[PDB]
Amino acid sequence: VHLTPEEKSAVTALWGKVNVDEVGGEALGRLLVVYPWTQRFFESFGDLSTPDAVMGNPKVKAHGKKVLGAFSDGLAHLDNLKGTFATLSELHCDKLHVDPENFRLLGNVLVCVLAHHFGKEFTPPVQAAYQKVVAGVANALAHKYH
Amino acid sequence: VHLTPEEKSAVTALWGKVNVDEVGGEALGRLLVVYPWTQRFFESFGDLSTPDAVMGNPKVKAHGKKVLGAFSDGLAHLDNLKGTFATLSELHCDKLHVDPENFRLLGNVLVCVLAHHFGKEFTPPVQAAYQKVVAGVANALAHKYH
Amino acid sequence: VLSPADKTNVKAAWGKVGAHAGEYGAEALERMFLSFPTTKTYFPHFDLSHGSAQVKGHGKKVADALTNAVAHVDDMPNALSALSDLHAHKLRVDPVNFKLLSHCLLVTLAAHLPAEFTPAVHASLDKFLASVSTVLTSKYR
Amino acid sequence: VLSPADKTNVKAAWGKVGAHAGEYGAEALERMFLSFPTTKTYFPHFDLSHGSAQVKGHGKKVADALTNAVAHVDDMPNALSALSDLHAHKLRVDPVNFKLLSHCLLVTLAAHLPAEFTPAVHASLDKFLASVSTVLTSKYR
Ligand code: HEM
Ligand code: HEM
Ligand code: HEM
Ligand code: HEM
Repeated sequence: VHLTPEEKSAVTALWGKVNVDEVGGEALGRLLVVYPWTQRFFESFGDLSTPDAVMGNPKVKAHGKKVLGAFSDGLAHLDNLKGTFATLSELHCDKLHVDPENFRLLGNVLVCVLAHHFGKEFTPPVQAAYQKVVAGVANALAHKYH
Repeated sequence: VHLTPEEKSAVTALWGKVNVDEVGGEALGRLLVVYPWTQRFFESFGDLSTPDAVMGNPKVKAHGKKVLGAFSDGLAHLDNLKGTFATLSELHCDKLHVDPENFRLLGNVLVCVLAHHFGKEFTPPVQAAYQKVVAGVANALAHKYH
Repeated sequence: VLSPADKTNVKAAWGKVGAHAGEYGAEALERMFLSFPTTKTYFPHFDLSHGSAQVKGHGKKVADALTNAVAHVDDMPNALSALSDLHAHKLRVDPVNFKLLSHCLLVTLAAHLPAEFTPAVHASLDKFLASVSTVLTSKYR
Repeated sequence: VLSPADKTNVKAAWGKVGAHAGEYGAEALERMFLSFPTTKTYFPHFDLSHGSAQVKGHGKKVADALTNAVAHVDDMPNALSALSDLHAHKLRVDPVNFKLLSHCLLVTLAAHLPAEFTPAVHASLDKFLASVSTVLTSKYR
């Protein structure tokens, strides 16, 4: 997408401070807590039927990891998401069947989780820049949808 | 945007058939009926204060032909809706102060109006095509916004 | 919050449907899958080919649930409790989709009703598919 | 609906909030202006530099309204009915932008309440701002 110099720079800098596997776990799980119909893709994973259960469910937290890790990598191709994400887009349409509304729901719980993590370091300007990033990644996920 | 040429024909085909005028008054009107908070922009137009009143209001009708004329316009030029609409984009930010979300609403009302007017000629496929165009054209009008 | 007017409008309209309500309800799905292709992510079991039994069948079921809402218009919550459970607990369709199919259904009325789709009819039908939508999504969280 | 453990949740995160209500009102709005610029269409009469006193002032007034709907959780209808006729009849803010300002107040709360912002609380406050948004847009048509 396009962000300024100064936009890009402020993404990159927080993210250096992020433990990708803890934040991944957290955002996954609060997805599934605050928007419980997200739960539909996940009922391999075992016991979802409380907020404590969810948050301390292993399969949750691995899956979080693995989605965040991909997002991580992504932040390093922020001139080229849609090519970055093309083949995941794919996947997630034709074999996973994930309605791309969940992408956006994850991106706004990600934002809420940065803020809780960072407190007053997650300024309004820096909010703004990750909103731009989170929207880019949704829409690049969603790009191959048919 | 992205048509298919079997979608670019079914759009060009039908829109040679459109009264601008007529369809344009009808689209605007219904906007204002269905979603009355839209009438926040039009308070200089006259009494809006129930259905026959909005549909037969000559200032509705007039403006309704203005916008569908410009919509017209942009059909000639498909595959660069942003560089068509960027002036008018600017305008409805900095001068008019119109929420872009009103672009989407009229798009949907337009579809409504085509279906009512054309009957069983506005098939599913044609719809689909017209959906991509109006989404296109909303998005092109919102481009300028800051 | 449905006026008396609105009721009327809506009884009327869906009256005028009749017995094509199943046919209609197919063609709204059709319209939805072609125009808003995301919505197909909730039906990877179906064959969504033009003319699909499966869609025709589903579409009947939708229709009938709407005919039941019109019967009922003063106590929709009731009447549509099980399919609110269903969609909450079970199908777990994202609430943005509800919009999508309600516009498709408008679209299909418009196409079939050249007389009875007047402005005022349009507005009550939109408010009424909104309040259907709100009931079906009430127990999600 | 809010359960009654939602209510607990909201009453004892907002009582947290206490006497910063305003300032946090204020930051929410800034957040929304910067992150979603189309909302600024409804403020073209404000100075929207940051720390204006118009923003200030409006943030207070947004947070005392929310303060009044947490006092009256069980009948926020009747509690909000002033400002629902205002936003229906006057202000006419398209309903989408109520999710954008709900977003940014959840972000603000999360930013300032690191102990009380659990999952379970997230969830309840998300719910609570969705309901205040529906009771604000209630009289719109
Ligand atoms: C930032 C947004 C996301 C990113 C980058 C992402 C990325 C990925 C990656 C890298 C995989 C593994 C793919 C290999 O299996 O190939 C995957 C699988 C998965 N994702 Fe996504 N994903 C995202 C959001 C979602 C969301 C929001 C849901 C649903 C709520 C979702 C549901 C799944 C499922 C069910 C699979 C299969 C898991 C295996 O089968 O265990 N993903 N995702
Ligand atoms: C299809 C999308 C649209 C197109 C192409 C479009 C086009 C235009 C054009 C050509 C004009 C005259 C412009 C002075 O002439 O330089 C205009 C103005 C006007 N439009 Fe838009 N318009 C769009 C949709 C909308 C919507 C949905 C709203 C709000 C509901 C809107 C509200 C305005 C208003 C308030 C003006 C000024 C009216 C006279 O000046 O009071 N437009 N538009
Ligand atoms: C007016 C709005 C809606 C009405 C009235 C309604 C009604 C129904 C009925 C009556 C069923 C059958 C429940 C017998 O199975 O019980 C159903 C099933 C289902 N619904 Fe909904 N529905 C609505 C919207 C939606 C939307 C928007 C989606 C997705 C885009 C969705 C996806 C489905 C799925 C996936 C099924 C299962 C289909 C089986 O597999 O056959 N529904 N709905
Ligand atoms: C949580 C939801 C919201 C709450 C509780 C609420 C609250 C309020 C209150 C208390 C007032 C002052 C009314 C004392 O004048 O009469 C007002 C006015 C104002 N509201 Fe809402 N508000 C909400 C959301 C929105 C949203 C989303 C926007 C637009 C993006 C908006 C735009 C406005 C504007 C333009 C005014 C007039 C302000 C100047 O003129 O003062 N509001 N709001």
